[PDB]
Amino acid sequence: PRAKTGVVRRRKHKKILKLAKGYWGLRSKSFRKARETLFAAGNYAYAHRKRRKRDFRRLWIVRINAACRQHGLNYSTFIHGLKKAGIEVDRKNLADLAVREPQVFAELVERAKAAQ
Amino acid sequence: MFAIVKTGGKQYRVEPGLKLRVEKLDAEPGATVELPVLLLGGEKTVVGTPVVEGASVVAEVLGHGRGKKILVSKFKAKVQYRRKKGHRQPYTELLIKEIRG
Amino acid sequence: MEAKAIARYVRISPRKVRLVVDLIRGKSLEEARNILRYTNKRGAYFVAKVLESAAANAVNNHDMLEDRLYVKAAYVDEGPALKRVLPRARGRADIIKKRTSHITVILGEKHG
Amino acid sequence: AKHPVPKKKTSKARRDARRSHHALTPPTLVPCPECKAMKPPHTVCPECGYYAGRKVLEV
Amino acid sequence: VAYSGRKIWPQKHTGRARHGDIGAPIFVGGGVVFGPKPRDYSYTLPKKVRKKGLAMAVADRAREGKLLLVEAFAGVNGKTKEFLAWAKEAGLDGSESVLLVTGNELVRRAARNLPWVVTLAPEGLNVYDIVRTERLVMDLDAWEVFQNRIG
Amino acid sequence: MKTYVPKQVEPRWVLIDAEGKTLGRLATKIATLLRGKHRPDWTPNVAMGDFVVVVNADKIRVTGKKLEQKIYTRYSGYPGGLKKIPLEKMLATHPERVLEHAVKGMLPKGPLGRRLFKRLKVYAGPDHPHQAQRPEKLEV
RNA sequence: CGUGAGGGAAAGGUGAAAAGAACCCCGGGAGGGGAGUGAAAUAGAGCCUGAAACCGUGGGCUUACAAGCAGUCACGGCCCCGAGGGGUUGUGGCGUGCCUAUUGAAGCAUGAGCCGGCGACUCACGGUCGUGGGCGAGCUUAAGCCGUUGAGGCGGAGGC
RNA sequence: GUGGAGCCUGGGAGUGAGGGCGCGAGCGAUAACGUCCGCGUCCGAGCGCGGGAACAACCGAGACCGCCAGCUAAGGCCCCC
RNA sequence: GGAUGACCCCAGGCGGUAGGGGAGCGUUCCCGAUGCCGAUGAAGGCCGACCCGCGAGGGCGGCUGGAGGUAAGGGAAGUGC
Ligand SMILES: [Mg+2]
Ligand SMILES: [Mg+2]
Ligand SMILES: [Mg+2]
Ligand SMILES: [Mg+2]
Ligand SMILES: [Mg+2]
Ligand SMILES: [Mg+2]
Ligand SMILES: [Mg+2]
Ligand SMILES: [Mg+2]
Ligand SMILES: [Mg+2]
Ligand SMILES: [Mg+2]
Ligand SMILES: [Mg+2]
Ligand SMILES: [Mg+2]
Ligand SMILES: [Mg+2]
Ligand SMILES: [Mg+2]
Ligand SMILES: [Mg+2]
Ligand SMILES: [Mg+2]
Ligand SMILES: [Mg+2]
Ligand SMILES: [Mg+2]
Ligand SMILES: [Mg+2]
Ligand SMILES: [Mg+2]
Ligand SMILES: [Mg+2]
Ligand SMILES: [Mg+2]
Ligand SMILES: [Mg+2]
Ligand SMILES: [Mg+2]
Ligand SMILES: [Mg+2]
Ligand SMILES: [Mg+2]
Ligand SMILES: [Mg+2]
Ligand SMILES: [Mg+2]
Ligand SMILES: [Mg+2]
Ligand SMILES: [Mg+2]
Ligand SMILES: [Mg+2]
Ligand SMILES: [Mg+2]
Ligand SMILES: [Mg+2]
Ligand SMILES: [Mg+2]
Ligand SMILES: [Mg+2]
Ligand SMILES: [Mg+2]
Ligand SMILES: [Mg+2]
Ligand SMILES: [Mg+2]
Ligand SMILES: [Mg+2]
Ligand SMILES: [Mg+2]
Ligand SMILES: [Mg+2]
Ligand SMILES: [Mg+2]
Ligand SMILES: [Mg+2]
Ligand SMILES: [Mg+2]
Ligand SMILES: [Mg+2]
Ligand SMILES: [Mg+2]
Ligand SMILES: [Mg+2]
Ligand SMILES: [Mg+2]
Ligand SMILES: [Mg+2]
Ligand SMILES: [Mg+2]
Ligand SMILES: [Mg+2]
Ligand SMILES: [Mg+2]
Ligand SMILES: [Mg+2]
Ligand SMILES: [Mg+2]
Ligand SMILES: [Mg+2]
Ligand SMILES: [Mg+2]
Ligand SMILES: [Mg+2]
Ligand SMILES: [Mg+2]
Ligand SMILES: [Mg+2]
Ligand SMILES: [Mg+2]
Ligand SMILES: [Mg+2]
Ligand SMILES: [Mg+2]
Ligand SMILES: [Mg+2]
Ligand SMILES: [Mg+2]
Ligand SMILES: [Mg+2]
Ligand SMILES: [Mg+2]
Ligand SMILES: [Mg+2]
Ligand SMILES: [Mg+2]
Ligand SMILES: [Mg+2]
Ligand SMILES: [Mg+2]
Ligand SMILES: [Mg+2]
Ligand SMILES: [Mg+2]
Ligand SMILES: [Mg+2]
Ligand SMILES: [Mg+2]
Ligand SMILES: [Mg+2]
Ligand SMILES: [Mg+2]
Ligand SMILES: [Mg+2]
Ligand SMILES: [Mg+2]
Ligand SMILES: [Mg+2]
Ligand SMILES: [Mg+2]
Ligand SMILES: [Mg+2]
Ligand SMILES: [Mg+2]
Ligand SMILES: [Mg+2]
Ligand SMILES: [Mg+2]
Ligand SMILES: [Mg+2]
Ligand SMILES: [Mg+2]
Ligand SMILES: [Mg+2]
Ligand SMILES: [Mg+2]
Ligand SMILES: [Mg+2]
Ligand SMILES: [Mg+2]
Ligand SMILES: [Mg+2]
Ligand SMILES: [Mg+2]
Ligand SMILES: [Mg+2]
Ligand SMILES: [Mg+2]
Ligand SMILES: [Mg+2]
Ligand SMILES: [Mg+2]
Ligand SMILES: [Mg+2]
Ligand SMILES: [Mg+2]
Ligand SMILES: [Mg+2]
Ligand SMILES: [Mg+2]
Ligand SMILES: [Mg+2]
Ligand SMILES: [Mg+2]
Ligand SMILES: [Mg+2]
Ligand SMILES: [Mg+2]
Ligand SMILES: [Mg+2]
Ligand SMILES: [Mg+2]
Ligand SMILES: [Mg+2]
Ligand SMILES: [Mg+2]
Ligand SMILES: [Mg+2]
Ligand SMILES: [Mg+2]
Ligand SMILES: [Mg+2]
Ligand SMILES: [Mg+2]
Ligand SMILES: [Mg+2]
Ligand SMILES: [Mg+2]
Ligand SMILES: [Mg+2]
Ligand SMILES: [Mg+2]
Ligand SMILES: [Mg+2]
Ligand SMILES: [Mg+2]
Ligand SMILES: [Mg+2]
Ligand SMILES: [Mg+2]
Ligand SMILES: [Mg+2]
Ligand SMILES: [Mg+2]
Ligand SMILES: [Mg+2]
Ligand SMILES: [Mg+2]
Ligand SMILES: [Mg+2]
Ligand SMILES: [Mg+2]
Ligand SMILES: [Mg+2]
Ligand SMILES: [Mg+2]
Ligand SMILES: [Mg+2]
Ligand SMILES: [Mg+2]
Ligand SMILES: [Mg+2]
Ligand SMILES: [Mg+2]
Ligand SMILES: [Mg+2]
Ligand SMILES: [Mg+2]
Ligand SMILES: [Mg+2]
Ligand SMILES: [Mg+2]
Ligand SMILES: [Mg+2]
Ligand SMILES: [Mg+2]
Ligand SMILES: [Mg+2]
Ligand SMILES: [Mg+2]
Ligand SMILES: [Mg+2]
Ligand SMILES: [Mg+2]
Ligand SMILES: [Mg+2]
Ligand SMILES: [Mg+2]
Ligand SMILES: [Mg+2]
Ligand SMILES: [Mg+2]
Ligand SMILES: [Mg+2]
Ligand SMILES: [Mg+2]
Ligand SMILES: [Mg+2]
Ligand SMILES: [Mg+2]
Ligand SMILES: [Mg+2]
Ligand SMILES: [Mg+2]
Ligand SMILES: [Mg+2]
Ligand SMILES: [Mg+2]
Ligand SMILES: [Mg+2]
Ligand SMILES: [Mg+2]
Ligand SMILES: [Mg+2]
Ligand SMILES: [Mg+2]
Ligand SMILES: [Mg+2]
Ligand SMILES: [Mg+2]
Ligand SMILES: [Mg+2]
Ligand SMILES: [Mg+2]
Ligand SMILES: [Mg+2]
Ligand SMILES: [Mg+2]
Ligand SMILES: [Mg+2]
Ligand SMILES: [Mg+2]
Ligand SMILES: [Mg+2]
Ligand SMILES: [Mg+2]
Ligand SMILES: [Mg+2]
Ligand SMILES: [Mg+2]
Ligand SMILES: [Mg+2]
Ligand SMILES: [Mg+2]
Ligand SMILES: [Mg+2]
Ligand SMILES: [Mg+2]
Ligand SMILES: [Mg+2]
Ligand SMILES: [Mg+2]
Ligand SMILES: [Mg+2]
Ligand SMILES: [Zn+2]
Repeated sequence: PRAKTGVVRRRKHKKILKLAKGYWGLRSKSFRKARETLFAAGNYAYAHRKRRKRDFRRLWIVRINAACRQHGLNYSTFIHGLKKAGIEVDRKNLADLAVREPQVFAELVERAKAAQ
Repeated sequence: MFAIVKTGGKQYRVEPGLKLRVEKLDAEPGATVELPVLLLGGEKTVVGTPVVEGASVVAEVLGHGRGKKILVSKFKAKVQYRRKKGHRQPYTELLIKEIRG
Repeated sequence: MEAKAIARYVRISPRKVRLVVDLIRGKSLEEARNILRYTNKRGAYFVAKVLESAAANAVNNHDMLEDRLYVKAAYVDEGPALKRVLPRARGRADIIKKRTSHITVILGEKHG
Repeated sequence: AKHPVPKKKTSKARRDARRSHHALTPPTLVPCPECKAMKPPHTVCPECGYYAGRKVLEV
Repeated sequence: VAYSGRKIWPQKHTGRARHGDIGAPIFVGGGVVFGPKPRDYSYTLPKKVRKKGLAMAVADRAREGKLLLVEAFAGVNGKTKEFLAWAKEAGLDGSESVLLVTGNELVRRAARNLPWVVTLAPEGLNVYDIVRTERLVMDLDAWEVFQNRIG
Repeated sequence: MKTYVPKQVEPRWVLIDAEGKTLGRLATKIATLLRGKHRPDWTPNVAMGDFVVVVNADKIRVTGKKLEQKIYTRYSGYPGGLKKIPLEKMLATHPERVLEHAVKGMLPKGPLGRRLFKRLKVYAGPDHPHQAQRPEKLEV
């Protein structure tokens, strides 16, 4: 019996096309360019979710550093003091305190100078 | 009065009344669980070294679920290497009940 | 209430007529009449017929009033093309497309 | 010469950007002071045949 | 395929792809690659396998109580209503499909039009038919040959 | 919990007396102030640093033989179009450019970095027109 | 198409029924708008379904100091559906198309205008291993014959 | 020494254009992004990730998926970063 | 662990071209089928931010469409661009 393509290929192409909604010109319009665009995007996404973890940590650090230097020390000194104090509050949080709770950040800074 | 708790290899700032998704806890929906406290702030400040002896945050587990699917795709040019995986990370939903300082 | 007219298979190229259609979109029926009258393009003759036919429809079929009519929407869609051979040097034959338009005019009433 | 030829198809955005200057300007018309019909300035009126106050031509 | 073997255009310099004749499977209209050709699907399944199979199929029904042997058929003389009567009387209400096996032509005609009845001469008994139907009904004389067949 | 993002803030104006400071090491501090990285709510994708007013730029200092040897460079796009202007001369003709040019290179490239450089206001001579802004004198 | 031998296409479908749109209106006509038919008329004859490339109208968001394999991650603005989602994209981070062939390609090396459809590891007979079963010092039938008319059996010649 | 170790029988391959680097030689001119062997490595197939401004083979390190957590490696800590 | 592939627990492996192997998805057709779904709407098309599945896919919903479709389990190929 014969098994002509029939419905199947239209159906794969739409799947891809639908994922490509939003892309520029032929990239959302032509299955071929869609797919090409999509390979790139799966990789960036993968790569970039890896690096979001870095992107944020670098941010927290810049903030913590700014807050430290209001209290006359730098990030490297502050971190070492915390290490020595045994304080394990992570940077996501150090950074939130630095902005939302300055009295608390100050005490931590204190603990950090003292700890050395 | 807020607390910095540590659950799931991560730390969160919690206040009573807060709903929070964290990595999946092995605890029946409706149970209540006690989180470690790394720091208390608000009115009084107490600073764990690393955790504070007496404190706990009491959380009720509203449920466990699965995150919206992420497509993790791998592609290498010129090698016909292509892989497509759907990922849904399990999580637990907690309601923060009290901070037992 | 709207009244419309479509001239289908007008033998003129969509890009050419649209340029004329664009001159009258949104205008009062009267202004549109003046414009087409003194628009120097082949397309004006065709747009003018659809306009006036739509106007007639408005008045005669749809109980709308000539003095209140305006071009609410107008557009040119492309019909099936006439394919024709254009002989070139060295035995090549090109294919000229004599294109086709479907012209739509749609009238509404501008109220009070 | 060596037969130049477009190197890439022109994108729709580009083609249409080129036509950004292609719009017709509508005919400049003024009323005819004798019969009030719109017409081009500086032309004998084709409706009534008047120009410069007088009857210039059978219409 | 019907076309000629002329090479459609020269191998080089035309600016087009190379082709030979238009019968090639790469052309719409062309031939088909490795399509079906007339084929014999049969093969000689081992006789002992058929024998063992015949037996096991009957055995399977026998083990389900679904096999019934009968001495002869009352009033069935070639009429469907006649068989139908008898059938009812013998516990065949037609709610279960029956492979009716008998050498009696009169009984086969009578039952053959019933949607729930498949009929066979005893020489025709075979496992697809047994397995296809829910209930097996045999003449003793039918049953005799089947015994002789599985021997 | 998501990292905090500041809502729009009113920008601080700052005044720096450049006299006698060392060009490059004054520049980096200006750059920091412009990015906004002294602020614990620093956010990399918005302009939230200070406006910086600098006076006495003409009295900036420079170590080694740079007055004679540091050459500023401009390419016109024309054949032969590379102009080389030495520090001395630049100071002598458009001194504010010396600080300006240094700080500019220490800002990020892109739309934002370009915008931050606009927030730097540099003057030769002791005065400036930004009184309306009551710029806070800053020792750096 | 070719002097000729010869080559050699494309092209199917209204509706149950023509009931295939009287008559009026604009128009030279084509075409349309009403009216009418029909369960349905974007089933109106250029007729079932009616994808995609391609062209347009209308709306939302956006864009004229900006540097780009066109995405991606983040945040913010606006718009929409109603501790959430969706659309859009300003800024910031990161970022060298696909296939092919190569020691090595984003490569300034091949191929591809885009889209739809067609398009390439099969079948017979032998062999060899593996494997699911049957029988086992044995296993097996071929052609044919009888039967069936989608029923199977007989046939030991022969082969291992 | 229990390892995607080893040995034996069998089924299926693909490969039989390599390349850079280090070390040991020959050829070349104590030339080549040269050539030809040996030991090793990497790329090939890790054009996936960090460093090296950028950069297959130099340094770091073998990417099953997810995290707005932590510690490090080479390399870095004046600003771009 | 329990007895057996039910699922739980602990540990370890899981970059990959040529290429070996395994497990699946879907297309046409056959048995299942004198059946079953179907005008209270077949197939097909267009949407979907929902459900299941690692995935290929499979559901469910709305609109279109207007007459076909076809399960569990098996079978066979003109089977996926
Ligand atoms: Mg068929
Ligand atoms: Mg096909
Ligand atoms: Mg097909
Ligand atoms: Mg298809
Ligand atoms: Mg496909
Ligand atoms: Mg489809
Ligand atoms: Mg599909
Ligand atoms: Mg977009
Ligand atoms: Mg597009
Ligand atoms: Mg486009
Ligand atoms: Mg399109
Ligand atoms: Mg993809
Ligand atoms: Mg990732
Ligand atoms: Mg990455
Ligand atoms: Mg990391
Ligand atoms: Mg300091
Ligand atoms: Mg440390
Ligand atoms: Mg630490
Ligand atoms: Mg490629
Ligand atoms: Mg690449
Ligand atoms: Mg490839
Ligand atoms: Mg390669
Ligand atoms: Mg690939
Ligand atoms: Mg004009
Ligand atoms: Mg009228
Ligand atoms: Mg000629
Ligand atoms: Mg053309
Ligand atoms: Mg043409
Ligand atoms: Mg020439
Ligand atoms: Mg020329
Ligand atoms: Mg010449
Ligand atoms: Mg010229
Ligand atoms: Mg030319
Ligand atoms: Mg060219
Ligand atoms: Mg185009
Ligand atoms: Mg456009
Ligand atoms: Mg252009
Ligand atoms: Mg032939
Ligand atoms: Mg022929
Ligand atoms: Mg022939
Ligand atoms: Mg021939
Ligand atoms: Mg021939
Ligand atoms: Mg020949
Ligand atoms: Mg050639
Ligand atoms: Mg060509
Ligand atoms: Mg060609
Ligand atoms: Mg060709
Ligand atoms: Mg040829
Ligand atoms: Mg050929
Ligand atoms: Mg030939
Ligand atoms: Mg042929
Ligand atoms: Mg054919
Ligand atoms: Mg044909
Ligand atoms: Mg044919
Ligand atoms: Mg074929
Ligand atoms: Mg063939
Ligand atoms: Mg062939
Ligand atoms: Mg074949
Ligand atoms: Mg045959
Ligand atoms: Mg076979
Ligand atoms: Mg046979
Ligand atoms: Mg029957
Ligand atoms: Mg039956
Ligand atoms: Mg400072
Ligand atoms: Mg000056
Ligand atoms: Mg950069
Ligand atoms: Mg000839
Ligand atoms: Mg002839
Ligand atoms: Mg010929
Ligand atoms: Mg043909
Ligand atoms: Mg019909
Ligand atoms: Mg008919
Ligand atoms: Mg008429
Ligand atoms: Mg008329
Ligand atoms: Mg007519
Ligand atoms: Mg009309
Ligand atoms: Mg009509
Ligand atoms: Mg009716
Ligand atoms: Mg109905
Ligand atoms: Mg329709
Ligand atoms: Mg229809
Ligand atoms: Mg058509
Ligand atoms: Mg029909
Ligand atoms: Mg249609
Ligand atoms: Mg159509
Ligand atoms: Mg369309
Ligand atoms: Mg628009
Ligand atoms: Mg500028
Ligand atoms: Mg702008
Ligand atoms: Mg970006
Ligand atoms: Mg951010
Ligand atoms: Mg949103
Ligand atoms: Mg957004
Ligand atoms: Mg987005
Ligand atoms: Mg950043
Ligand atoms: Mg690039
Ligand atoms: Mg590269
Ligand atoms: Mg590809
Ligand atoms: Mg190629
Ligand atoms: Mg080649
Ligand atoms: Mg080559
Ligand atoms: Mg080569
Ligand atoms: Mg390129
Ligand atoms: Mg190049
Ligand atoms: Mg190029
Ligand atoms: Mg070439
Ligand atoms: Mg190329
Ligand atoms: Mg070549
Ligand atoms: Mg072509
Ligand atoms: Mg296209
Ligand atoms: Mg195609
Ligand atoms: Mg084969
Ligand atoms: Mg074999
Ligand atoms: Mg065998
Ligand atoms: Mg046997
Ligand atoms: Mg045995
Ligand atoms: Mg033999
Ligand atoms: Mg072992
Ligand atoms: Mg191994
Ligand atoms: Mg091995
Ligand atoms: Mg082997
Ligand atoms: Mg094999
Ligand atoms: Mg070989
Ligand atoms: Mg080989
Ligand atoms: Mg060789
Ligand atoms: Mg070689
Ligand atoms: Mg070698
Ligand atoms: Mg080697
Ligand atoms: Mg060699
Ligand atoms: Mg070597
Ligand atoms: Mg050494
Ligand atoms: Mg050497
Ligand atoms: Mg030697
Ligand atoms: Mg020398
Ligand atoms: Mg190199
Ligand atoms: Mg070499
Ligand atoms: Mg060398
Ligand atoms: Mg050498
Ligand atoms: Mg080597
Ligand atoms: Mg290779
Ligand atoms: Mg490597
Ligand atoms: Mg390796
Ligand atoms: Mg590498
Ligand atoms: Mg890279
Ligand atoms: Mg790679
Ligand atoms: Mg690298
Ligand atoms: Mg690097
Ligand atoms: Mg780098
Ligand atoms: Mg999570
Ligand atoms: Mg560290
Ligand atoms: Mg180090
Ligand atoms: Mg550096
Ligand atoms: Mg810079
Ligand atoms: Mg594991
Ligand atoms: Mg394993
Ligand atoms: Mg691994
Ligand atoms: Mg693998
Ligand atoms: Mg396996
Ligand atoms: Mg397999
Ligand atoms: Mg299945
Ligand atoms: Mg398929
Ligand atoms: Mg299958
Ligand atoms: Mg068939
Ligand atoms: Mg049937
Ligand atoms: Mg049926
Ligand atoms: Mg029913
Ligand atoms: Mg009905
Ligand atoms: Mg319906
Ligand atoms: Mg079908
Ligand atoms: Mg189907
Ligand atoms: Mg679906
Ligand atoms: Mg449907
Ligand atoms: Mg039917
Ligand atoms: Mg079926
Ligand atoms: Mg089935
Ligand atoms: Mg079966
Ligand atoms: Mg095929
Ligand atoms: Zn007049």
